[PDB]
Amino acid sequence: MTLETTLFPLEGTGACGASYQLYAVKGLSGLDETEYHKNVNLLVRRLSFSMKAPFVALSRDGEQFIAVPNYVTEFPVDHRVVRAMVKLVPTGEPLNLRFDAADDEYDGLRLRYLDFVLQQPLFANHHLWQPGSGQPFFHKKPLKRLDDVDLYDGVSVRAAKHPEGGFGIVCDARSKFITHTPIGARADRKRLGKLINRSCLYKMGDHWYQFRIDAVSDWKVGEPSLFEGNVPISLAQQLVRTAGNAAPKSIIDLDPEGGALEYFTSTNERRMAPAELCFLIEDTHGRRAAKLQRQTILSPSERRARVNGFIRRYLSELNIGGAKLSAGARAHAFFTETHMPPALSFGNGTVLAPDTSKDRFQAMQEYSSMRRTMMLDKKVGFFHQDVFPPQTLLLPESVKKSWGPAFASDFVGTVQELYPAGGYRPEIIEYRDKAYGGGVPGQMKALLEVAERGEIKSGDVLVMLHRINGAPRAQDKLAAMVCNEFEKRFGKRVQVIHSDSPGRGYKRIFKNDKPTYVQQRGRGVNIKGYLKGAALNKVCLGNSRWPFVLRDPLNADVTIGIDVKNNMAVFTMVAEGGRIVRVQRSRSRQREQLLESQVTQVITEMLSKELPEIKKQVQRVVIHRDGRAWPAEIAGARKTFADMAESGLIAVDADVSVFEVLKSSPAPLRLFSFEEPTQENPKGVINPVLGSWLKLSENDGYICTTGAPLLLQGTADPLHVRKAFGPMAIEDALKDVFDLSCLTWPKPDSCMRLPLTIKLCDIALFDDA
DNA sequence: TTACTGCACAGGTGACGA
Repeated sequence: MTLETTLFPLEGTGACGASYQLYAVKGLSGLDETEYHKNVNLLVRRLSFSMKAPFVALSRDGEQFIAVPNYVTEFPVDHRVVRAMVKLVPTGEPLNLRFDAADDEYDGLRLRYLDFVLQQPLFANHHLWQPGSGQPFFHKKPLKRLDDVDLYDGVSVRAAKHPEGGFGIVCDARSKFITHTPIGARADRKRLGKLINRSCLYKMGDHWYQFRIDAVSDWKVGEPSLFEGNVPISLAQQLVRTAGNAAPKSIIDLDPEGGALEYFTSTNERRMAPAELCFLIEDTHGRRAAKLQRQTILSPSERRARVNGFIRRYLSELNIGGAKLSAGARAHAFFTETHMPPALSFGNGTVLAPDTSKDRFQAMQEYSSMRRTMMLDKKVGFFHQDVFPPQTLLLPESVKKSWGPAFASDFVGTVQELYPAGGYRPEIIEYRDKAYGGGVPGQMKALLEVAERGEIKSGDVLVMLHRINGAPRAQDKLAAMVCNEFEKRFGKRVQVIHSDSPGRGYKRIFKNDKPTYVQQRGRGVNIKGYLKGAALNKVCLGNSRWPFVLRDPLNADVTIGIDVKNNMAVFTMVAEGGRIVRVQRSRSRQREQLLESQVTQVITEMLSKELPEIKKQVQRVVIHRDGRAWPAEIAGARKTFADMAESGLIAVDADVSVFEVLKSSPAPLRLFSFEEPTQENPKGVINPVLGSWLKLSENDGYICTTGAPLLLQGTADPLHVRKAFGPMAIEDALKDVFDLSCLTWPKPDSCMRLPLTIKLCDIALFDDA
């Protein structure tokens, strides 16, 4: 119940002045509403970088109004490029914003100013450095040396509203891996060329920052490559005359034969840096270094200690102009109620309820384990139990000729034990995986040829693919193409598994004077665990056999997720308790945004199909957007339900609310709870329990969809959800985000960070050609 | 096959810097 945040109060913010002059923009009156705001923030960005001041957008009614810090003297007022030229006309009457007010619509302006100015004292601190604007502040001294690489520890700092009045800071600890020795003056042109698109740390004397390698310079560090006025000058000479005071040796004594890297400014200009002073950023996710990556996962005690250390060390005096500022010693804390997980419905009339006579941790551990054990028990089992329609299992020819048959026997038996009512009995087909080439073309050619001959009877196909890209941070192009083509050209619905994972589960054995494949249980995969998980996710869930659903209504009757990435929009709908659930794809104009018409079409048709199955009059609707929400999207959403309320398909006074689910949060906040201090945990800091939550304002809140009993390591990352429109209170939306995240269908005995709504999108999220 | 913890890559309402 006792919970603490990483929100620190701000002190001395009396006598703080945020002077803006509003302007407004003509441009062309073609408010494309999808091209309009694009250009709005393109110009805001351009001005913020060129003039280096905190330009903001405040969008009232017309949604124009760039806000210009009044302390810039010469202002272009007219701005070129950006399609038709834009004229900036002031709305007179300068603003002088203060931090002791009630809730205004100028709060975005204050937060922008506060963010901008809080990072001058840290930018000036000799012992800190920042990769780039907005990013966290890391110590120059590494936290640790791991062999060839250094582990740097930093803290991110964002301004925010304080729920007990005023403004504060939300911070989080952060990590970065950088190779210890530099690229070096002795590295030749071929080596540097092989580094294009890596990022590196540049120790330009006392000023450290990070940039993306874009090309290799033709001129060496000592050869003339610049102009000082009209005299051609070397990079060495330029770095010398921009050093000051007692400049370090490294910047004034470069090897003249060393090479230089090239990069782009934020304002899009060309610059050089000597390789002698650049240290490659290391990717611990790619080139999968488990031992290194584990160093970045912090216990709650480690996290709290590092965050508070940074606060007390660098945020106790903070001078900005005549301004004296401080960060409170101790973070905001509260007593809160924690949400209980919802009662769930399983097969045969059985309900699972959290037990309230146990302490919250034990009760949550029992409930989570029970989700799996009730799914498996043939006396209770899946909430939705029916026979499957015909099924196909489509295997590569090379697999069918070796270990395919043994895998299929085991998989079929595993499905029948997990879901005894389906009578799973797939027809096994092969495709010629070696006949054409084994890139994405050629695999696709063999899959399509098998589909053309009519060999895939039935509409459900489970297809085993080869893994073309084994590197992480890689989308499965082949799987996306297979789903898209089998849906578009045939009626097929396709789930995917790969060949590497199960193949590691089987070894060839001599039995009865015959070669046979049998299970091997050493290492590389846990084959039983694989068979069970793939049976659940690819066959049961893939045929929409939900193992359990909510017993009680959410605050929302219907709730709809949206994600647009790769010109591939995904709409999702959960209704009743998760008894309805649908998922549609759509080809969007842009890669990551939606036209208002497309929204108001897909949603209307999708919901009209299901409305006769929704046996309660519908009156509250919620949309969960995965990421930023655009107002063309909001307009379409409001229009859909105003129309359906007029018609009578819905309650005449039904309402809509829209919420962005920010999984990477721009203001990352953490929650801690406390136990009795043990010898290992001298302060007794621990994770918050699963249902914990907090709202900072009417528009910003946090739920722990992950938390204490079910996390094995690290500290929980609370989920940030922010309202964008509508009458639903933020607390109610937090509660049923949490209830929707207890529908842990992919892995019943575990916690799950995203609510089921957006969980559907980010797995069905695919590619377009 | 799947769950979280993590960084980064891009990819961003974003100030620096040869």
